[PDB]
Amino acid sequence: ALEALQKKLEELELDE
Amino acid sequence: HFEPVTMEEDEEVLYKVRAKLFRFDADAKEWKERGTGDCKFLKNKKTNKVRILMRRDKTLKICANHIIAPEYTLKPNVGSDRSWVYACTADIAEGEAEAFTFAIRFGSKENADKFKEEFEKAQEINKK
Amino acid sequence: SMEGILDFSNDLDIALLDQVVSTFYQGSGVQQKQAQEILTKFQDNPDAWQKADQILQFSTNPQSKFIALSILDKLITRKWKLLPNDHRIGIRNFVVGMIISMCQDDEVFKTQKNLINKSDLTLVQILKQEWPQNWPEFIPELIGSSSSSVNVCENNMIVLKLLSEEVFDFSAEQMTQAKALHLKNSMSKEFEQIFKLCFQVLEQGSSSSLIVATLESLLRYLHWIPYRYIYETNILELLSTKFMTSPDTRAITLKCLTEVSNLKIPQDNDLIKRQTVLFFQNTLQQIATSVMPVTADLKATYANANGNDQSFLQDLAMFLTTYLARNRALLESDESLRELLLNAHQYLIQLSKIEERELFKTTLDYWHNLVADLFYEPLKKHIYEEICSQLRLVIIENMVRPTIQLYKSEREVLVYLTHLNVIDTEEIMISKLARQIDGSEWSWHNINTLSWAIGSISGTMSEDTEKRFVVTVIKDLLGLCEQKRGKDNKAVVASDIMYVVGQYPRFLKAHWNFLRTVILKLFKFMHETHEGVQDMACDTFIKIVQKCKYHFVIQQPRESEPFIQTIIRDIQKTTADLQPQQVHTFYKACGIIISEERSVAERNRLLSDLMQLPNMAWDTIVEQSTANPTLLLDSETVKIIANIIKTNVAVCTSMGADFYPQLGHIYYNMLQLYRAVSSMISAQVAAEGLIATKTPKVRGLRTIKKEILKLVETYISKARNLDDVVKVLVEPLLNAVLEDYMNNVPDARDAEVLNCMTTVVEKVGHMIPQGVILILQSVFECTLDMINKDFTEYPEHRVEFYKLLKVINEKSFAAFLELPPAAFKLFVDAICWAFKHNNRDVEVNGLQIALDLVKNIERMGNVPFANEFHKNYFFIFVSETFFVLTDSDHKSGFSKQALLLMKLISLVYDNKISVPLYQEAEVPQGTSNQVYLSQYLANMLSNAFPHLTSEQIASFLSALTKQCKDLVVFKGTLRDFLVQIKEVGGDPTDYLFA
Amino acid sequence: VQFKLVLVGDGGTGKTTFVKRHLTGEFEKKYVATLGVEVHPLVFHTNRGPIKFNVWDTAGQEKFGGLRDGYYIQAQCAIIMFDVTSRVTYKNVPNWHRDLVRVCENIPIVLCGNKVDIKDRKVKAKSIVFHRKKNLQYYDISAKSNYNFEKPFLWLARKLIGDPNLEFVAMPALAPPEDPALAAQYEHDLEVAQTTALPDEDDDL
Ligand SMILES: Nc1nc2c(ncn2[C@@H]2O[C@H](COP(=O)(O)OP(=O)(O)NP(=O)(O)O)[C@@H](O)[C@H]2O)c(=O)[nH]1
Ligand SMILES: [Mg+2]
Repeated sequence: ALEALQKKLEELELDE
Repeated sequence: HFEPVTMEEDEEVLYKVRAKLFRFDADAKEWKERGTGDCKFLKNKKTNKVRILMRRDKTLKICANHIIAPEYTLKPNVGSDRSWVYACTADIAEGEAEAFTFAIRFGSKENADKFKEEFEKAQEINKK
Repeated sequence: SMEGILDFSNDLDIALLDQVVSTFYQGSGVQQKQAQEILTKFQDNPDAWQKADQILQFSTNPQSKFIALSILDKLITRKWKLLPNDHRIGIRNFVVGMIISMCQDDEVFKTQKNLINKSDLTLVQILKQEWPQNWPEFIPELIGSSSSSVNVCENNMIVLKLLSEEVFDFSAEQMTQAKALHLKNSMSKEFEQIFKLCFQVLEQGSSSSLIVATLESLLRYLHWIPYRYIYETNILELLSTKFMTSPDTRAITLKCLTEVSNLKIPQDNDLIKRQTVLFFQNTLQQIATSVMPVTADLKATYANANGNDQSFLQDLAMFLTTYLARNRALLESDESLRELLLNAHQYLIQLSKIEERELFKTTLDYWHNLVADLFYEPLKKHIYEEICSQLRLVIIENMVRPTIQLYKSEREVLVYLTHLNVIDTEEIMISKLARQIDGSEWSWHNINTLSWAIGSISGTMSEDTEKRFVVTVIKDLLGLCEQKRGKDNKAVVASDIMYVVGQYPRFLKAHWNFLRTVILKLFKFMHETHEGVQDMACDTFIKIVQKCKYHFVIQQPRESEPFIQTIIRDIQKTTADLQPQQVHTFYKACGIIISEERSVAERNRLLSDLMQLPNMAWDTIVEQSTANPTLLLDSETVKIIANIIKTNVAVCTSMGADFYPQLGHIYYNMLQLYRAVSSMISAQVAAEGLIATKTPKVRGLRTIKKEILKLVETYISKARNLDDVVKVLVEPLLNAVLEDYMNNVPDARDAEVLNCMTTVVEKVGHMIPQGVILILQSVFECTLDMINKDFTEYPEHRVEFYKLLKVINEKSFAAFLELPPAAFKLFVDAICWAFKHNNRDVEVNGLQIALDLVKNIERMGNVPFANEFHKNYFFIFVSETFFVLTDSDHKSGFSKQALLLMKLISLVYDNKISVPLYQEAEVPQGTSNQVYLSQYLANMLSNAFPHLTSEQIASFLSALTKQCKDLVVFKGTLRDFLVQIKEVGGDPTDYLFA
Repeated sequence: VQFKLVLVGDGGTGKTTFVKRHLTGEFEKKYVATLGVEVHPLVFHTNRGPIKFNVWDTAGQEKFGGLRDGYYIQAQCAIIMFDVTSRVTYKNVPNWHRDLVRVCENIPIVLCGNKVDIKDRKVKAKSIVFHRKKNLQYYDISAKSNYNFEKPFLWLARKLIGDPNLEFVAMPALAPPEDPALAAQYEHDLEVAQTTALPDEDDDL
């Protein structure tokens, strides 16, 4: 589940 | 059927900046702080006169309460690029309208410059 | 008109006294202000004590009687032994003869408690002077009188209470060792009779006022009485049962039992052990049945603040933590005592939920004590598994931002608790995270507190368990940020994600792709205009780097270059939106990584590439500001220069010795810049006056000088090649700063110059003896003149001045030997000048320099300079040290004054001063220095303290010189002297105490 | 509805500076030792109405102590002050407390460690435990940075009124009101004020 965690963080942004 | 168990509202906020307010002790040739907190530009909705209201942090005590008269002029201080000096003839922060020479300092030169613009954009309103 | 009673020629108009007294206590304004000044001059009149006879008898104002008891108290305390003997009997009979009457009139006995207490204390002051040598029947007559009147029996408990405090609790500083011992021995010899009266009062009831006042006096006795009075009588059962039931006696009884839990008892008697169990079992039972059950919500009770509930809950926590820290082993083996042990800890659990910072620290200290023991002691942790399980949640939910002292305490307890049960800790934290996700406990404060708790237990789980725990947490946190609406909410959760990630470097090290992703997210967050995000991203970046730097400097599998090169390449765009201070942190972080590269050529190359942007901006400014110095009159140019230097300071801070190549790239032009700036400041002060130093323009210029000095100080403090520091750096530095400092007006002299020079002398001072001489020549006399007119002006210059003289005295003492005799005299003056400062940063250095200078002179042996030094300055140092020891205004430096004095005195009683310290005319030939030292000291003290007898001065000096190889005894003799000068008629035999 | 507050502590711990900050908002940089005592009325505005403290600011230096424990009579609350940069001022705290509670046997008392704004702190937090067995409220404060400067009065107000939920509230601000014979003198006072540099220009505000 380490590769999924990586991509989930790259998708993190503050704006909607 | 079951039974179940500041006098500022009439005003609008033109400008709001955090600042420290100083009063000049002429008999001591010394600046004295009067308060630190939010400086607010308050226009009354039923007279459109813009005032200066400033309260100390925590204790919420008033350290400035006076009309932004169009005759007042903002002059810089010799030791600061983020402060303005001006004389005030009627301030009622501590009771009776007393005359005061005020200095007000801000976090940066930008806020000090923006304050002057808003201070002038308040003397226009109290002219009409 | 109120100034009439100040005229002692007439008689005291008592009616006029009660007016000015009431005008002071109940009045206001100017009428109260001077009336206060009149009462000061009246009370401070040396003859006002004999008028206390009339006031205490004729006045109707209780404040006036109080004030005159004070006037009496000053007399009993300071001049009692000087009085005619019959006056001592008059005052003593009078005071006994008023308390006798205030206790008989029940009206005044309950209306003027202040006045009777003030009279009781006055009596105790007399007892300290007269009892028991001239009053052997006080205690027996006190006991007899108690049996007649309940009001006097209660008041006698107040007298004994104050007596115990004066003798045992507050004597160490206020009386001599001898007089204290005399009084302790006297109380000790007659306590059997005092205890009997106290015990029978507590057993026979029944007046609550009398009982409480007896318990208050028992509290004091427990500080010093032997244990047999507590364990061989029935008093433990009375305290733990009877007196716990009534709320009137409850508070004081609980304090007595707290002190009982600290008694000195023998730990081998199984009978005493059972009494220690018994009174605890009784106390907890009374609490459960008369106050509140163990399930009660102490947090809500404390917040309601009814009556004395807060103080009671505070005393209960103090009682439980004190007892259990000492005695919980007594309850851990016996199966019948297991419920008592776990109920007591369950009250502590409930106490720990109270919202009261200082109370929490009290309970947190106990928990630390407990869990440390469960972690090291065999077979103990299974007893407390349910206590510990609750404690985990209490600590997790009250985690503070990482007071920093409190966070460390919470982290230490929570780390112990995680070792004790890793599985329980993970379940509690994941559950709390779920209650953050479903929104039942969602809050900014709540999510931050949890992240702190999660981050605090880093390095306590196995690496594999940690891996799946971290992944679960980051994933849930990532999902929580995903579901939240708005930048405010998503900034808080993203910050927490970064905090947790930053707290787990072991996990980041083993997963490079994830680590790279984090760092690239931080770089992205450095463009975020939202308040605090840029600050958070920078703080996380440097924190992660300090722990994972090795993984930025090596070439990771899967890639072409160490990630440090990738950071340096994009450094302009990464930082383009940051404030200057944030850019400096970024560069410092890079400097941390670079210092991990131990290939010199590779490290220098990384350094020069990292410094490319500041070096280019530097080269252009040094070009255009040299041609020609008008651009320094631009505020924008001044900021850019200051920011270039700060960048070098930041990188030099993390690289230290490795920074040298970059320092050499700018060094020579920097010092030239220092000169150019220095001229412009001097010019502006010439054109506008001293006020120019307050202008933004000059303050920006002095910032450049300051940053330059800080950069130089930073490299030299960490340098390894001292030879290059001496031969390349020091001389151009001194030419740039010394003369400019010496030849500026005082208001234009930067104290940072002295601080920079201190660093240079500290590091390479032993290698530049002519350099040290040049430093003293340029800064000593001119700085001394700035600071030797008062203790106020130029605070920084003051502290740095003595820091500099201290290091020069330590590392290049020869420079003071080369001073002209007039300059060496100012050096001695300056040291003594530092003695007189109440500023702790000056005074401690001043005393250390004195001590170190005496040692420097001693090590020179029997040579003319050492001989002249003692002839000129030995008694000056003995006199000046004695002055600050005895003037009551330099008490913070007593220990180092004592040390220095003992060194000076021991030099003479060992015969290391070869010269005679006297002129051969004033004292016969062959007279020892020891005999002259005693004569000099006796005369100096006789003139400085004329109220002392010759015998006192001689006995004091005899003990002092004999004890000059025993610091603890020597200091005791000084303290005895400091007491005796406060009064008249001090007993000279007191100095035979040791 | 007024309360007598006695303020005690060693000389130089900042008692007078703390009170002045509450009275006028100023920070007095100079040490001018109090002589005996200096009484000042101090009023706060709460959701339970106004509360007035008659602050008896007593003197710390012994030679200037005046009535000393005579100032404590009929005091209803107290503040004990020490300086976290001066170890001896904390060692004397039990002496001040002993003298105070012998006169005032049951009043709420706040222990204040002043000057926490100074980096080189000598009295560390974990060393400050005296309040525990005496049931004093303790606060780190700084009259210079105003860190926690309102807490000692807020806590005492809550104890003296008997309401744990009492809070400071903004008092109402009435409208402010609106000759050439003073134009020359107000301009005289202005030009000196402009050429007097404002203090503490390195501070963040
Ligand atoms: N850095 C700093 N200095 C403070 C602070 N509070 C007071 N001071 C300084 O401490 C010094 C003592 O001032 P003062 O208020 O008169 O102390 P005091 O306890 O009233 N003296 P006394 O008891 O003898 O009357 C002053 O110079 C003041 O500027 C503070 O919070 N921070
Ligand atoms: Mg004072």
